[PDB]
Amino acid sequence: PLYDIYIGRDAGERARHRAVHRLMVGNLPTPLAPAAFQEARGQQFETAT
Amino acid sequence: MDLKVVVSLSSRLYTDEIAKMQQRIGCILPLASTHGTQNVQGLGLGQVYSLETVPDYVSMYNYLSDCTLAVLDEVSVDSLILTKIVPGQTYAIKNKYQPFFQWHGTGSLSVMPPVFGREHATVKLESNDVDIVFPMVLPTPIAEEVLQKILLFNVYSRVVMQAPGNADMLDVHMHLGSVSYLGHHYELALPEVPGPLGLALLDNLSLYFCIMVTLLPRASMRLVRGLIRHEHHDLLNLFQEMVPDEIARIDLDDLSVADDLSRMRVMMTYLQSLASLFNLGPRLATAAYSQETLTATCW
Amino acid sequence: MDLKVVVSLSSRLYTDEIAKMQQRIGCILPLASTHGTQNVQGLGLGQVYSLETVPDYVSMYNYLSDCTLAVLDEVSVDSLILTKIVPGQTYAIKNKYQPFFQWHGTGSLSVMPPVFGREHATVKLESNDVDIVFPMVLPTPIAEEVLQKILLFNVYSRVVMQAPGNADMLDVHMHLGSVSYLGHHYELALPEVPGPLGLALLDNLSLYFCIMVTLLPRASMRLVRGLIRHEHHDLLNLFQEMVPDEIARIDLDDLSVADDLSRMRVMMTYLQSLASLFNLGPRLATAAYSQETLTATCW
Amino acid sequence: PLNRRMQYSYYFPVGLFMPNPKYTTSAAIKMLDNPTQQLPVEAWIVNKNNLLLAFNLQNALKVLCHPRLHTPAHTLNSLNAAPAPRDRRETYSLQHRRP
Amino acid sequence: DPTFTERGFSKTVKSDLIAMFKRHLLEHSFFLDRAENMGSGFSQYVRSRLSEMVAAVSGESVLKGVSTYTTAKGGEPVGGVFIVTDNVLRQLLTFLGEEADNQIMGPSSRVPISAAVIKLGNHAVAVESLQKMYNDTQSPYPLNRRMQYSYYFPVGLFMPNPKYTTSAAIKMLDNPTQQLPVEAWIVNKN
Amino acid sequence: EVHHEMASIDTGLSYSSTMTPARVAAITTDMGIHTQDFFSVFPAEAFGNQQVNDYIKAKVGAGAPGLCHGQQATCEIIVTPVTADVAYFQKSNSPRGRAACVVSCENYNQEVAEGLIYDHSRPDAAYEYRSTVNPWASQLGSLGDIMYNSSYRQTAVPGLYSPCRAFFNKEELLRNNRGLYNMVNEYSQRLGGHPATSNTEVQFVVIAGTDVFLEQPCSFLQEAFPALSASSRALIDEFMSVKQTHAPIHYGHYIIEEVAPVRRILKFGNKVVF
Amino acid sequence: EYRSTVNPWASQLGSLGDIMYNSSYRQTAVPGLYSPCRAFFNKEELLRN
Amino acid sequence: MDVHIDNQVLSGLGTPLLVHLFVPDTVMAELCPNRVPNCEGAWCQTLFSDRTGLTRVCRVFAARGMLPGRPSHRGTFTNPFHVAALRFYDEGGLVGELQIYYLSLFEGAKRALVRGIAHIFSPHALYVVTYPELSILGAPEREFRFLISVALRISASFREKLAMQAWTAQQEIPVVIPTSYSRIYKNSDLIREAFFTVQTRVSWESCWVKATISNAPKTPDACLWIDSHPLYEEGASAWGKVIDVALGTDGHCVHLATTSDGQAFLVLPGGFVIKGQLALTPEERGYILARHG
Amino acid sequence: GWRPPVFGDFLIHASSFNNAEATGTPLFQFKQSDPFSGVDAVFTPLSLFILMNGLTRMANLLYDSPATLADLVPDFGRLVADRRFHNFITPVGPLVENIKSTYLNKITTVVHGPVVSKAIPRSTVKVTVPQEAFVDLDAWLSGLQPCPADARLYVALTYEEAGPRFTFFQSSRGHCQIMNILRIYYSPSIMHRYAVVQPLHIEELTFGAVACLGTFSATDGWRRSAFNYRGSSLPVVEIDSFYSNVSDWEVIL
Repeated sequence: PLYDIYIGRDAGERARHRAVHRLMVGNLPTPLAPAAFQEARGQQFETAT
Repeated sequence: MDLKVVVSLSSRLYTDEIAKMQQRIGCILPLASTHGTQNVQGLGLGQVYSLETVPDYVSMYNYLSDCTLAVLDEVSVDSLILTKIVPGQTYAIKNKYQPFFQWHGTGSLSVMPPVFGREHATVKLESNDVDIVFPMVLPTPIAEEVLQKILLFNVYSRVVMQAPGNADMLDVHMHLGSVSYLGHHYELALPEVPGPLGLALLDNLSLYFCIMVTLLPRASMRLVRGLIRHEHHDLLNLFQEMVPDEIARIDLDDLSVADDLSRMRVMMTYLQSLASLFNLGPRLATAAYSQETLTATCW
Repeated sequence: MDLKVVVSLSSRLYTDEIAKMQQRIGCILPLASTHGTQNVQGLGLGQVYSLETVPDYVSMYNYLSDCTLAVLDEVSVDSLILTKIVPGQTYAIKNKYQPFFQWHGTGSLSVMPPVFGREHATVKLESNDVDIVFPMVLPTPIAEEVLQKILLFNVYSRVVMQAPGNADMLDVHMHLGSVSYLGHHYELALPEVPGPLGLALLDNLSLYFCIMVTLLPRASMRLVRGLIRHEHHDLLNLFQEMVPDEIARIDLDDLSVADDLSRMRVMMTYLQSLASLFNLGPRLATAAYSQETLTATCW
Repeated sequence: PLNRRMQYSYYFPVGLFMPNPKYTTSAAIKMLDNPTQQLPVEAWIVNKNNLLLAFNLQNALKVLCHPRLHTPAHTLNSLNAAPAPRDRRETYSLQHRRP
Repeated sequence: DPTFTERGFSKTVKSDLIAMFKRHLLEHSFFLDRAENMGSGFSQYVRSRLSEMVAAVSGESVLKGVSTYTTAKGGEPVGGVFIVTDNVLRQLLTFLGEEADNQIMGPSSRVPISAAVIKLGNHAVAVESLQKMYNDTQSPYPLNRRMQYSYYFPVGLFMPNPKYTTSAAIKMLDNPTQQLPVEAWIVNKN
Repeated sequence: EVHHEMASIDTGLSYSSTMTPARVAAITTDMGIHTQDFFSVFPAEAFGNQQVNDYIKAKVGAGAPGLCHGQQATCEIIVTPVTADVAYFQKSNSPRGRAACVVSCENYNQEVAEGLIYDHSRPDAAYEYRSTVNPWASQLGSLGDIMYNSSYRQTAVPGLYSPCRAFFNKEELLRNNRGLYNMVNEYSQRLGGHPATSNTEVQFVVIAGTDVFLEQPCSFLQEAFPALSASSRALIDEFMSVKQTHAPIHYGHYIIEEVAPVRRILKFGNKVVF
Repeated sequence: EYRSTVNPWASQLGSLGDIMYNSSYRQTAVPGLYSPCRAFFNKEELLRN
Repeated sequence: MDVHIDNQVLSGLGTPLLVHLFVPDTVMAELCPNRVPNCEGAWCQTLFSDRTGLTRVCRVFAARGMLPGRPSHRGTFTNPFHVAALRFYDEGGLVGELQIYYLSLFEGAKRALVRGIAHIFSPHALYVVTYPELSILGAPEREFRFLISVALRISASFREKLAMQAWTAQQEIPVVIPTSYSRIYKNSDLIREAFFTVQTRVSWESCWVKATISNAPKTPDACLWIDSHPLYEEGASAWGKVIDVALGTDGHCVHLATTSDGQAFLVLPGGFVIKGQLALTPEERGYILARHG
Repeated sequence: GWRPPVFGDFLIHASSFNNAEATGTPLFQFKQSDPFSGVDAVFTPLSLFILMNGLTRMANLLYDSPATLADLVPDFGRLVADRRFHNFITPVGPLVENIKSTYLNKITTVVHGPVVSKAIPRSTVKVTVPQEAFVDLDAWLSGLQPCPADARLYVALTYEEAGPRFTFFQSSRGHCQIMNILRIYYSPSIMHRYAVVQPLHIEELTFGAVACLGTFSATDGWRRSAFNYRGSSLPVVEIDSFYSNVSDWEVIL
């Protein structure tokens, strides 16, 4: 969930996967959390603050 | 006063296995706990020595010291019948092992992990998916010889590292590799990496060696420095007319009774400790032996 | 249970021999055969320690560690009636050795071969033309110190034979002649001469100790430099300062690469054979000693 | 020995989201909250002795605050130690190229 | 019940015993009063309750062979004694009929004790009412126990601001977002 | 010591004895909430800064003196994306998001069964249209795989039971592959699957089993049964009020009615749902 | 399990409900006028079990 | 910090002078790809140019450190114009050689006593500790030019072998061509790029360098040491792979394979193989024997 | 079932040994120089804590004044300089019989064998040591380690900067590694001793000495009794089925 993993092209040796951190909640993919979830989370944030 | 343990097998083993296990009758193996009924995994030594893991011998000495040892008495298709070892009782014993050393009358015996050959001492049980691993019992001098060899190998495989190959071709494989005996030469299994456990033992050795080097007497060094040049002997054949200049640099002060007496006294107090840092194995005193039977009376 | 066994003599004993044995009833013997009844040559320690050939000490040590010990119970005209010693049973001792040596309650008896004169230690049997030689028994710290003083005396005597000026014999005699244990003062005479030839009891332990003490710092610096890692025990580092500097300065490149394995291996063999010696062979404890009755309840 | 102990496994979800067309079946409940924006953040569980209990994010953090979530090294190792990975054609941004 | 106590006493078992204390305390106290609402369950419930009570008492005596009192018809022995009050006795004789030979011969020095008998499950049990003779000394009957159990109720709490409801009927018009209770109502003994 | 030995043989070929659950005497483990802490499971790992790790350990992570309800149940948590359907959780299904039945596929074919368990090019046997509900747990190398697979972690302290261990272990799933008569025999003849202990506080893994009797069917079927779950007080109050007409799904709030083989009487105040 | 105490002034040592109904008072009137909450707030009679 | 007094009681009494150096992880990012393993086995050696050549090999243990009160030094702790080289390994497949230089050190040793210095070979900032007990341009270039001379000779040797064989080709490895294109016989595009990259590839750990250094006669005669750098520079090139072939099958690989006897093989995509010959004077053997062994 | 244990008889003067002491504490004997037929000068560990300097309150309530004890061991300050005091503390075993006399006192212990009394057909006893100044070295560093048959009680006597102190250690693994684990245990106290090592010469370097008292019946554990003296409230570990086999003092550093 937290990271994103990809594959680079292989040069001379078979390439190994690489992971980079998403750092923010909105960097989730839209299939996993849609825009409706985001605006509802925003309204809940506003009520909490 | 009654020593008897039966081990209940989970599932029946084949005839091929029961044949070789009945061939193995009368031999020592270690057991995990003192109960009448034991699980089969604690019965085998193979728990401490898996195939996949790196071989670690001194930890197997640690394992074999704790595990109360038993003698296989009857092999049945669901049952392994063992008697055990009270330290103060006398029972017969048999020797039938593949790296084979003929035993001597009134020569003490020691128990060791099977350093020599993986397949030779062990039998796997694929019907119950384990391996029974017989330990190695040896007469004490060649046992201490193998122990010294394994400790010096755990040093020198660290020492060689990479850079001199001329160290690698002789050091790793000549003294450390082969165990000689009368008319015989037997190989040792060498760990690909010198692993754990032995190094804490080397730490304690280094502690004793530094404390002993604090207290050394000079007059004995004088005896060495005089005899290596003025005379020649068989004990001194390691030392030619050359002396290590080390003993010349330690050899500048005069001699005195009062200092060497106390130095010798403290070295007497510290050489008593090395027997327990050296021994590490259970001792069995042999009182009778039957060469025709390969059946001794240990103690 | 009943373990008293009799040796049968070939010829009739004379009266002087009878009274000499009646002097030394309750003392210890080496017993070559586990079964008692067999010829007279077994019970003597004369095969190892003889008037004829100069004895090396480690031969007697290896002989005493193996063979069992027995206690005389009765002497009759054609028979010697002995009692075997087995651990787990209580026995009686009288200290009819010659050199009186005080036995305290709960002390540690140790059995060591005699360094005194032969006429003091043995009985000759002119009747059966054999020799019976009695192993000495002495308390454990006193026996430690006896070995200390005779070893240091051998070193000083061999040095003064090498170089007369460096060693003063009066300073040797004043210190090593006296042995003090618990307010009891015993003066023990040292070996009479080392001579050009192989000397009476020592010179083997001395040379083994000497090769050991010279190899110890050279081996130790190599080991300490070899050991260094993460997981090593921390106290080693604290003792790295403890070594004297000139011992620390030695480079490993001088001694050749395979000779490292030679010096280390030889030093380890000498250490391991040497350390168990100073535990002082066979050992026992005594519950209660009686001075006026001169009787020790041992086990 | 007839008194056997039968052992089961239960599970329940919490923190879920309903999609955009939102519908109610029951006519009894009249909550004040706007139905579009509302989102459940907690669960209620009936205990054995019929005491109502709350499962919440805060109680759930004793697993959510551990390094085994965050570090990728074992995921990476289990991913690349396989014979064939995905077709390696992906090339874009992956590392910055300095001018 | 040896099922609960077979593993010895432990923290969890003691806790489950306390929980079942609470359950049986709420559910199966005043069983004869709750027998009114059951209707068609007149006999079977009372039979199960009294048989469970007889089952609770252990049947093992260490002396192992004590001679027994017997019914006037003989044979099977007397197992227990129920002590009741008068109205309870009359109601138990209404629900459980079939009175056997009352005249129980079991005590020795043969005498017609008249210990009203009922047959419960396997065993003959005598049922006795001693209220009359304690009334004739004008002293209160010691089976009329008095129970003291405590009550508690809250007043003045706040409902949290996401207000919800279930009942469609009620219209308080207090503009419910700002309403708060300041008093409570209790239903009397009468 | 007096020794006495007996012999037993089975006469007819097929089964001549059958055991059956009849009447529940007690529920010993409560169904309450007790999340298992991972600072006890992995005490050796740490974050970078000592201060930050000390803060995180102090705020959340922090024997029991007494308990009133019974033996606590260890709760384990699997992360899951928020678009997971309700209807996967209402019916008996594995937490992984894929069916885990190894009985159906062909015998002694590790690659075929591992294809069903671990390939996602083909959908799971529970639902054709979707492949998986939460790919953060089902796929190899995902967070559920890291979290609860046995012998990949290798640094967990033994002696702490894990409910998801029975569901995520590749070995214990692979053992079911054989013929079903072997499963029927091995079910009652042998114990195993690492069942939890009885009559302790914190529900450890079993070792002795001296006179301790387990029968676990969920290891064979490879599913877990859903419990009563309510998103708010409103739905649980209505469900306690009316059984039949209650909404399973409200506008944004949901309720899962408990599907358990032991139907349990639920009592709130004076209203009873059973 | 998630909460410690519903009413913090009722539970704690030295707290208000404690000081109202512990055995810590002695200035109070003789044994008459029985207190119900006495049965809930003693230390000794509680630890009797 | 303990490593300094450990050396001074064991190795500092074998070697006269020591300069105690601490390396940040950013400097470590130069050598090691995608790994942060602890640096125990790291071998520091000296190497001095234009007078004579020698190396002395020693381990100073490295541990990550929080002990600087300054936040900036958070990280790992372990005739001027010349080189020092640190050879770093672990149990796995990772070998790196780092080059520290002087005149960062003698100026840097000027007063937690710490000072920042710069790398010349792989420019970053390093930090030097000072304990209370305490011709430019040709000098780096040599390890470059020496090796690159070898490449030129090897490349010329390939041409001579092509001059043996009437200047076309022969296939020594059974690799099926990817397809029978008409637009494939412009493979002159490929071979040119060989002489592009082989001359622009120079590193101390080339394949033929390890082929020069042989422990045994028989097992190196039975073993091949290969390296494949990709075409045209996409990515990181691999050196020193052992063969105790697939390289010819997949594209983007101008495979190069050297035997211990100095015989080389340039393999193109499509399995075309050209044999090459090596020429090493005893000076070159002395240099490679000095550094590599 | 084994052979009856070899008892030892001892005559102590009654002023250096309390009658109140429980049956089963182990006793330690000291060797006098010129006369030793008269006063045996046996010590108990609570007396040893007074001769070496809420255990301290009980050790001062039982034993008052110390200079008789200082007379019995006059050279204690010379022995701690040379590390020779461990060469005189011999182990003797747990207590069985205490025949009461005014000037003398008759102590009967068990040198070797299973601990027991002698009057009736061999009623057994137990051996007790206090839980403070007692360290279980099995819970100190804690697949699954095997369960051995038999457990050993060792004794160590250690010269720290605040004088010498004794400890009793209970383990079950082996004699060849209890030394190494005991060095690992006494590592930090060793780290506190080498402040003033460098002026002092070679004889001081010894840190302590280890003996092996005996093998008690393992796989059981111990219990926690107390002392029933007037003010005591003193917790004491007790162990049954004890078999005494006092060993030699093996040096640790």
